[PDB]
Amino acid sequence: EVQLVESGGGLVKPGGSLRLSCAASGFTFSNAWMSWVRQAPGKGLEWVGRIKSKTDGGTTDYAAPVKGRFTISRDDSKNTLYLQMNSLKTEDTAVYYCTTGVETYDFWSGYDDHYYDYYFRDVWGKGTTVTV
Amino acid sequence: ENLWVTVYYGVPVWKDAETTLFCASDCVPTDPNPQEIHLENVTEEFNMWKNNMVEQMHEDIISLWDQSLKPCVKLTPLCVTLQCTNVTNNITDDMRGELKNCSFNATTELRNKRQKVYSLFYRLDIVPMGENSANYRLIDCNTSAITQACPKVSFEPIPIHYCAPAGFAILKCKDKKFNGTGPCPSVSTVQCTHGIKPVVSTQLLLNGSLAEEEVIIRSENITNNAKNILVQLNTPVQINCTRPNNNTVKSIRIGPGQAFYYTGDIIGDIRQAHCNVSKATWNETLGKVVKQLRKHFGNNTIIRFAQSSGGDLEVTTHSFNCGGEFFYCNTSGLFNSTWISNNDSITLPCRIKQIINMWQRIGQAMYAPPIQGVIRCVSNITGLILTRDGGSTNSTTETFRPGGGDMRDNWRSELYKYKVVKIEPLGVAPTRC
Amino acid sequence: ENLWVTVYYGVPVWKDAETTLFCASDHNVWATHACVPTDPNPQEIHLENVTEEFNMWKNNMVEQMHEDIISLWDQSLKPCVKLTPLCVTLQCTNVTNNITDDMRGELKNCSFNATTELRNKRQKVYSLFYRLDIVPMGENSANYRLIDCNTSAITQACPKVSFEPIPIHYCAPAGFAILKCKDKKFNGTGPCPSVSTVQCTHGIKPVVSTQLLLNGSLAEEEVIIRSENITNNAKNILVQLNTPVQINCTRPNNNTVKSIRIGPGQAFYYTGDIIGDIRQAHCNVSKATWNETLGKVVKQLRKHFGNNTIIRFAQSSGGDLEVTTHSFNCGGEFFYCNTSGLFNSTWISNNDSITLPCRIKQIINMWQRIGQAMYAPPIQGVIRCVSNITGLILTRDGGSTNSTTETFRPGGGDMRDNWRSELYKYKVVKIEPLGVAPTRC
Amino acid sequence: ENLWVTVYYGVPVWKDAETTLFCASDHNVWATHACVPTDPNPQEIHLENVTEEFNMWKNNMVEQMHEDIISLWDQSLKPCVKLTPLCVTLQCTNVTNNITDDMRGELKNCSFNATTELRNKRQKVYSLFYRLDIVPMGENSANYRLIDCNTSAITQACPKVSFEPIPIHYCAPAGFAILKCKDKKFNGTGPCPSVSTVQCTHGIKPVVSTQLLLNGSLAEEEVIIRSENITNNAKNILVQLNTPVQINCTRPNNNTVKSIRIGPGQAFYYTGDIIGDIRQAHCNVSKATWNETLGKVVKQLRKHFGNNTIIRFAQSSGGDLEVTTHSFNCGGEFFYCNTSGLFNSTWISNNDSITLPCRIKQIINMWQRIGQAMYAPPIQGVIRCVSNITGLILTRDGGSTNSTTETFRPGGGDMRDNWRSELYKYKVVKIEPLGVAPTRC
Amino acid sequence: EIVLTQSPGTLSLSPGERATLSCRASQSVSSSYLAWYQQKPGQAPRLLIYGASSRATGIPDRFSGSGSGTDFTLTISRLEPEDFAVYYCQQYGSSFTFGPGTKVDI
Amino acid sequence: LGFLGAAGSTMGAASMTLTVQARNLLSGIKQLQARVLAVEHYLRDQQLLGIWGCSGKLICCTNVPWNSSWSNRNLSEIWDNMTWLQWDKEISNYTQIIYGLLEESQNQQEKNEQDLLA
Amino acid sequence: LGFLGAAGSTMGAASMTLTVQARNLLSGIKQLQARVLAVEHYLRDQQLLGIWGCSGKLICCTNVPWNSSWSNRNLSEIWDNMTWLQWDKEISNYTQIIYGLLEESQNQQEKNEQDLLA
Amino acid sequence: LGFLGAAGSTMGAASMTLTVQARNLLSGIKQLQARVLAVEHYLRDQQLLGIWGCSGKLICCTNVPWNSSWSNRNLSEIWDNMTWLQWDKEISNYTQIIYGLLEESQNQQEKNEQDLLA
Ligand SMILES: *[C@@H]1O[C@H](CO)[C@@H](O[C@@H]2O[C@H](CO)[C@@H](O[C@@H]3O[C@H](CO[C@H]4O[C@H](CO[C@H]5O[C@H](CO)[C@@H](O)[C@H](O)[C@@H]5O)[C@@H](O)[C@H](O[C@H]5O[C@H](CO)[C@@H](O)[C@H](O)[C@@H]5O)[C@@H]4O)[C@@H](O)[C@H](O[C@H]4O[C@H](CO)[C@@H](O)[C@H](O)[C@@H]4O)[C@@H]3O)[C@H](O)[C@H]2NC(C)=O)[C@H](O)[C@H]1NC(C)=O
Ligand SMILES: *[C@@H]1O[C@H](CO)[C@@H](O)[C@H](O)[C@H]1NC(C)=O
Ligand SMILES: *[C@@H]1O[C@H](CO)[C@@H](O)[C@H](O)[C@H]1NC(C)=O
Ligand SMILES: *[C@@H]1O[C@H](CO)[C@@H](O)[C@H](O)[C@H]1NC(C)=O
Ligand SMILES: *[C@]1(*)O[C@H](CO)[C@@H](O)[C@H](O)[C@H]1NC(C)=O
Repeated sequence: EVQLVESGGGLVKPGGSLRLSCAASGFTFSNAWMSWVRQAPGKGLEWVGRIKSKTDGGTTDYAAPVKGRFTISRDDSKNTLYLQMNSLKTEDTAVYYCTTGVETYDFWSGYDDHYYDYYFRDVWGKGTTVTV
Repeated sequence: ENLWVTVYYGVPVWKDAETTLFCASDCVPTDPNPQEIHLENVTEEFNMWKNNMVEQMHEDIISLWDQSLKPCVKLTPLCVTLQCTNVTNNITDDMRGELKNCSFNATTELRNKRQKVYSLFYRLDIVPMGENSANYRLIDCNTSAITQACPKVSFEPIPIHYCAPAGFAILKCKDKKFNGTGPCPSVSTVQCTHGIKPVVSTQLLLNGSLAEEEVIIRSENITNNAKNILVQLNTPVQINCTRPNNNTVKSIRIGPGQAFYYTGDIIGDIRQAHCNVSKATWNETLGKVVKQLRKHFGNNTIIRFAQSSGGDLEVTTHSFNCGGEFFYCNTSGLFNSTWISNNDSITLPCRIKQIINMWQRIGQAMYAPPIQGVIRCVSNITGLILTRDGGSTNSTTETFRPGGGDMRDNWRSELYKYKVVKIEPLGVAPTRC
Repeated sequence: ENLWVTVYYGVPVWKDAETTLFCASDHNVWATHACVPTDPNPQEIHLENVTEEFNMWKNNMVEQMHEDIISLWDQSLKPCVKLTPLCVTLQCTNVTNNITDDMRGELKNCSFNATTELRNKRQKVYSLFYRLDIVPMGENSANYRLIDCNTSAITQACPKVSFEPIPIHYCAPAGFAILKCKDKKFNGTGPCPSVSTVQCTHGIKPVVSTQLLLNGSLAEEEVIIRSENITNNAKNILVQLNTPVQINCTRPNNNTVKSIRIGPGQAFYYTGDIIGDIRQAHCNVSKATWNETLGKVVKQLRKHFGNNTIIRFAQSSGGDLEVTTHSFNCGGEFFYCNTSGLFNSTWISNNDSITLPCRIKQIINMWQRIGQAMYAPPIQGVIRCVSNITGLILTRDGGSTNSTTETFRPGGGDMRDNWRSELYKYKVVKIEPLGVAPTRC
Repeated sequence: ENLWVTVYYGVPVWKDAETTLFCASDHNVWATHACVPTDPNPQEIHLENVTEEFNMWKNNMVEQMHEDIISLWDQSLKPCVKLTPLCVTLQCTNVTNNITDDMRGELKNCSFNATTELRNKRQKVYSLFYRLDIVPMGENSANYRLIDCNTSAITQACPKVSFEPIPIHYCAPAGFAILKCKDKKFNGTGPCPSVSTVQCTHGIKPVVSTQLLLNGSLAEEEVIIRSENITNNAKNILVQLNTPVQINCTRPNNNTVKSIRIGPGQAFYYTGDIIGDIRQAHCNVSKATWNETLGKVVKQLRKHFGNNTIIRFAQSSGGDLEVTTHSFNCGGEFFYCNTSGLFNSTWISNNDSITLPCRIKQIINMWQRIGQAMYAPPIQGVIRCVSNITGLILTRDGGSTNSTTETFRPGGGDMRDNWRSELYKYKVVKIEPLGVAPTRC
Repeated sequence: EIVLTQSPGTLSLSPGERATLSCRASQSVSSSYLAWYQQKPGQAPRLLIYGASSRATGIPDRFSGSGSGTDFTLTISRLEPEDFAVYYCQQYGSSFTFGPGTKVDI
Repeated sequence: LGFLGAAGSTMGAASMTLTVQARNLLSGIKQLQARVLAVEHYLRDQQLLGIWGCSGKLICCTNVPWNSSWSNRNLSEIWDNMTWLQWDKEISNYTQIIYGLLEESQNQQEKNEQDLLA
Repeated sequence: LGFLGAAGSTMGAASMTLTVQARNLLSGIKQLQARVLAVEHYLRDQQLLGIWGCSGKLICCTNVPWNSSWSNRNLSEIWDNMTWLQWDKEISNYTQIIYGLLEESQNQQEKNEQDLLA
Repeated sequence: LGFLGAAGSTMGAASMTLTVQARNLLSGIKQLQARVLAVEHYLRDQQLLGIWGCSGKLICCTNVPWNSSWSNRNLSEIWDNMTWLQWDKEISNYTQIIYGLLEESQNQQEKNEQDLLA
């Protein structure tokens, strides 16, 4: 089912910590690299960070406002992601979305490979919130 | 006075030997005259399980089987992700989940094109590849290629005769009470064996030789648990098998002169294939088997016929070929009784597989194309294979159940009458001269 | 006083038999290395006054030859490339480069995407094909496919192997002998008054042809007409000439041959551009020789057919090209030539030349089966074929009124006839050295 | 004297003859099941005063061994996985894992698109190849392919079948016998004064090598030099040592073997990770048993050539790696070792180890033919083999300056020499027991 | 971090009109890294076009993009009621730095 | 003459060429199969001669007399007026009677008599 | 009776059928192997009969005595009261020796002696 | 001496071991071809001896005298000093004739003479 599981809800204080989590079957890690995006009400989308899948290594890149103490990790068992948040800031009053995409190939032959359909579908969660 | 060495040539003396035999049919043509030579007053000690004709038949049938599949279409191009749902044609309660209506993308004669093909498959030929239970594959695509073409080539058990090579002879035992429990007192010489129908089965012996005087039991070691017991009946049991579904056979090309056959829509309501064994006949048959078991096992006791214990379907249920399709029929109604020392049919439900693994090996696979219309089988149960339970409480109440699915045990029941001997015409003896 | 049975071993006695003959010779498809060189000495036992009965059409020696030639082809075609990857849409029109009127529509310039050594790369390849080898796809205006992609794969490149008809000798196994007929007028049936024996036959060139038999044994004296049933229509009339007719065939086009890889060591050869103007392939048959030769055939037909009969020769009936034209191999190339100018006359009771146009074909089935196909690789440059017409395969038109004016036309659709024509001289016999005769002792 | 012809049957007389031989054994590529096991019952005649002349070079027993082993390789590798589906472009980078300078650039991590169990889906593996297995395209830094994908398809898997050079014995058919030389100084230069006979030869290990003959029969007494024509520099010189030299070879890298499935039951094995650091493969020849041992080759050269002559041992000439280096099979993996440290010194008439670097190829052309190729499978863990240097294959250079400075180099790409060096003791003869003689009767 | 400034910000067109959208950055990244999304109010955004011109599945044929150095664009040839959404420009240069968002109104 | 040279000769003359015929009875898979069959046929005839007491010898004398029924002729003709091809074709319907008689009347009984001479 | 018809009978009776088991002793690779094996078997016995001076014979009287070690003997016991299958089994172990000394007692002890008398 | 042990021995002594050689002339695809060769070779020599009237003999006697053209040596030496390998080499040329004369004067001639005396 191309639908990520939503989690990471609940009430926290800035003087504390919050852990967000997400993801689902079908669009598994072996076929996908995943990222977090956030959006404050009245604002556009902001990238938080991205983590690569197991095979190619897994190095994670982050946006400046979330570097150092707001990290991203990959589970590798249940196909889930985590986003760690601490010492919440006023710019963190945003909806946090889980999102990634799978490039799917379907080859018509086991000989030449230029006779192939191709599909590129992105999946998004609905988004959780940070109670700064 | 004394005796002097005399050399005699043409002396009728036999030695145990292993050689190749000529395979003759209706291979080379069979000589119409068996040329049986006068039953003679000799005693010949020989047995089964230590014989070589069985092993040679096993190797010969494998080679012939493969030779008929080599010049046929590989289905490798069809090992693609399949998508499907249940078949919705007034499916009975006993057929729920047995059929799936699957689509796939087939290749064409031209590299550039595709066909959207729908076909029906039996459940046992399909594996869930997970990623949502709507993405399944054919069961043998992760092993060697599945082969199918040549629908024109039958699976019929055309009789094979084994003929001695020059310098050799085949001895034939005519003892009506013959068993492996000692020598045969009634031996004739033949040039060729009778024809043996190479019928494939893993449980019941169909269309074989019949015992003539009584039901008899043969085994390598009847007191062990590690050996199978071959029971030969003297009264064939009629069994009627059918698949009452008015099918469709369709054909597409998957490549340059490469045809593929598949099951199309089924006309009418979907019903389960089944076998019918006459109940009274089966009851009499078992009673006779029991009377014979009581001669080898403790007598004056109670014995049981139990369900098979489990394993791959090939050996847990009754596997056989008929029509040109394979059946895997449940025998629970045949082996569910105990025996005390003091129009009415048995219905056996069946499963069907289109993709077949062979004789206890996994280096190949084959797909049986479907037959157009309704198939019906009538056959003679001439024997039965039993396996003895590995011990019992208080060493009593012996229990037997089906087992012994290895192919060699089927030929042991046909080749038991024959031995191969080498002729050694040169002998020395003493005379005055 | 009476006679006793006595045994003689080494008796010169014959019985009819069928056995396996050895292939003997003096790489190729036919003249392979797995064939035994013959003894160079012509060890005939010469003629003796023996009058053995033997014939054609019931003779299994020819049938064995037929089977061996086909099996050898399969052995040579199998361990080579497959052209399945070329069953693609071909985009072509009748693009010309000074092509003459007679050749309009004979060639098409096809662009297609072939596979290559690596899976991830593609070729852009132009190939010039003969028209007979491609067909419209979906009956569109500029979409073609190779003619045999809807049957089994076309399998051939391997230009290194020759198809030249190097002669094959047949040798009997010990205990057997071959009886050779030296009767210059021998028919295909009845006794041969002059019989000599050999262990090995002369070499017979396995020339594959149709209606005109090329490069075979020539009659020693007279034109001989041999048939299983000369008065029937179901049998062919096989005519052996006593003079060769010289025929010169050519494809006067300086063709370039290019190649690409389809896959891992899988080479494909194709016709590229052609240097010079394009002209139609053709065969030149000397006219005077042909007219005298045909007249001899007519006089001989009148010895089996009736007197004061007009004999006329018509062209072939049509149908598959393979049974309508003169089909032969030359240098590995395959010609399908018309015979319309050879059989167009009526014969009365009482440096000129004939030009026969040809239509060259690259993909053939070769025999009488359509379960395979092969692509003949192109040959670089200009090809010139020189050969001897040795005989004809004729068929009679069935149906007549008042027994007048019988019509004949070329036949020869089967290949067996090509070898029946050269094995009429031989019979296989088993020797039975053990005999019994009465005597005194 | 009225003497009378007679005939004796069972006369012990030989003729030179060429016949086929039986394979006698004592899965595996060489000692296949289609080889006859024999009893441990060698037999001889307790050498009598028989003088026979035979030689090497023209000994057809060598040719039979060469052709017969090719026929085993060509069948042993048929039921294996074709690697055609792996002829894809590769994206390769350097491996960066504690690599010594001598191995810098020797390994490449390549990432390729492999087919899988399903035909419509594909996967991306990450395997390590040796630089010698890969050829660049387009002068790119990131576009590579396997070395033999532009020639015959690479075929190889079957890791379960051993390449170990298990010995094979040759046996003559009844009516034939094999003569065996027991001279200590036997050469092909004339007769062997002391001979015996066998029905079966001793076992010969079909060891594959190109410069140093490994694991063979050692000379009994003295180093002996044999050649077809010692004067002709186009001929090879086979030098048999009378003392073995121990050579220790290794690939000191704890490689992990990974496996993916390419297709329908078609497995592929590929070096997938290297535990520990990266070091160069190498061979060790003790100086102590090489520097003096070589002097015995020199002592013999001084009898074939003039004495008081200066000679030099130079490295190989170059060209194909397979004929430049010490090629050999070690544990199933193919090595191409440099010999420069073994053949550098010069000689005049008046402990330490020698370490030589080795490179490894997985994709090789196993024989001199180029119509086949194989990818030797990877071996799990670290491989070590110890073998005996039995002899050298040397090439003398040509030219002449003041009749001195004869230079010798390791070399020769032909493997016939590897059997000539052991089959030199045997000749095949035919027995013709029917003899005719004068007598009185 | 590529800095995007969507030039229209406030586009207003009747359904059936062409919504030409534009975004600009001073950093030079290959056109492969251009991406546009569509966000309906109250919903998570969805990808329309990635790689400047390549289209995501489930997207109408009226959607097409292009770009190179600084000037990147999205064309919606005819607006339908379902397309009145905020559009975003993404420059996936190792960081998916997005622009402010362009609202398309009636 | 050579092999089969005597085929057109009369039986009498042809009896002197028995060795040219005998010498020519003995010399991919077809090459091997054909070679093996030539050997098998040779051996079958040699065994039969051995059974009748005709091993080695080209010409035998036996202890089986000729039933008159098998012929309408006499030593005037069988030998001077006919060839072996003509001859064999007229008695092919007695071949297995004669061979059977020789097996029984030659070595099967003659060698019993030889033991009785001890 | 036919092939092996007398196999179970008295040795002295079975001697009357020696031509019966002789006549039919000698009549895709697995078939060619049978054809070749039958020939080698046949010839190995003929080779041995050749060495012993039994070429072409059913019964041979040799020049070598019978060592009691092999049987307690009553001519009735051996020939009238036992079958060939039974005999061969009693004398099975010794065999090889009989064949061995017999060929050593023949030929070089017979034909050389013959030449000394020419 | 073993098989071929006499090859270096004087013809006289070597002629006394004829059975060691005679004994050993009989026993993927190549091994079958090799067996067929051994058989055909054996049979060709046996056939020739049979034709010459030496079936079953290791040592022959003839009626064909020795013309001196074939050799120039004493009857004693061609037995006391020479070995068989070197003899065969002295008479190699001319061997394909002795066989011719030997065969013509033997069975096809002697057997005709024998019938004329019955
Ligand atoms: C072996 O197989 C693998 C696949 O398993 C294959 O890798 C693919 O190769 C093809 C061909 O080179 C690539 O296809 C081209 O990609 C162009 C750029 O696409 C970009 O966007 C991709 C997705 O990122 C988006 O989505 C995510 C999720 O929503 C989001 O987080 C991001 O922000 C962003 O919106 C991205 O994966 C891709 O990056 C890879 O590819 C580029 C180019 O190769 C490379 O430089 C990168 O290093 C990285 O590997 C890229 O950023 C695209 O413009 C181009 O479109 C043309 O072709 C299509 C048809 O194919 C036309 O429709 C279109 O009009 C254009 O003409 C094309 O789609 C594909 O992206 C690769 N996939 C992956 C995962 O790498 C290997 O090449 C195969 N062979 C080898 C040698 O191993
Ligand atoms: C002789 O021949 C006649 C007919 O062949 C037959 O009836 C009779 O039995 C024969 N007698 C002999 C001697 O076999
Ligand atoms: C042979 O017998 C026939 C009669 O049966 C007789 O006519 C003929 O002349 C005889 N031949 C001779 C001369 O013996
Ligand atoms: C053998 O014959 C003798 C005759 O004296 C007899 O005493 C002995 O018991 C017999 N033994 C047998 C039956 O072998
Ligand atoms: C001896 O035989 C030789 C064979 O070449 C022959 O030339 C020579 O004349 C012979 N002498 C006689 C008298 O036969």
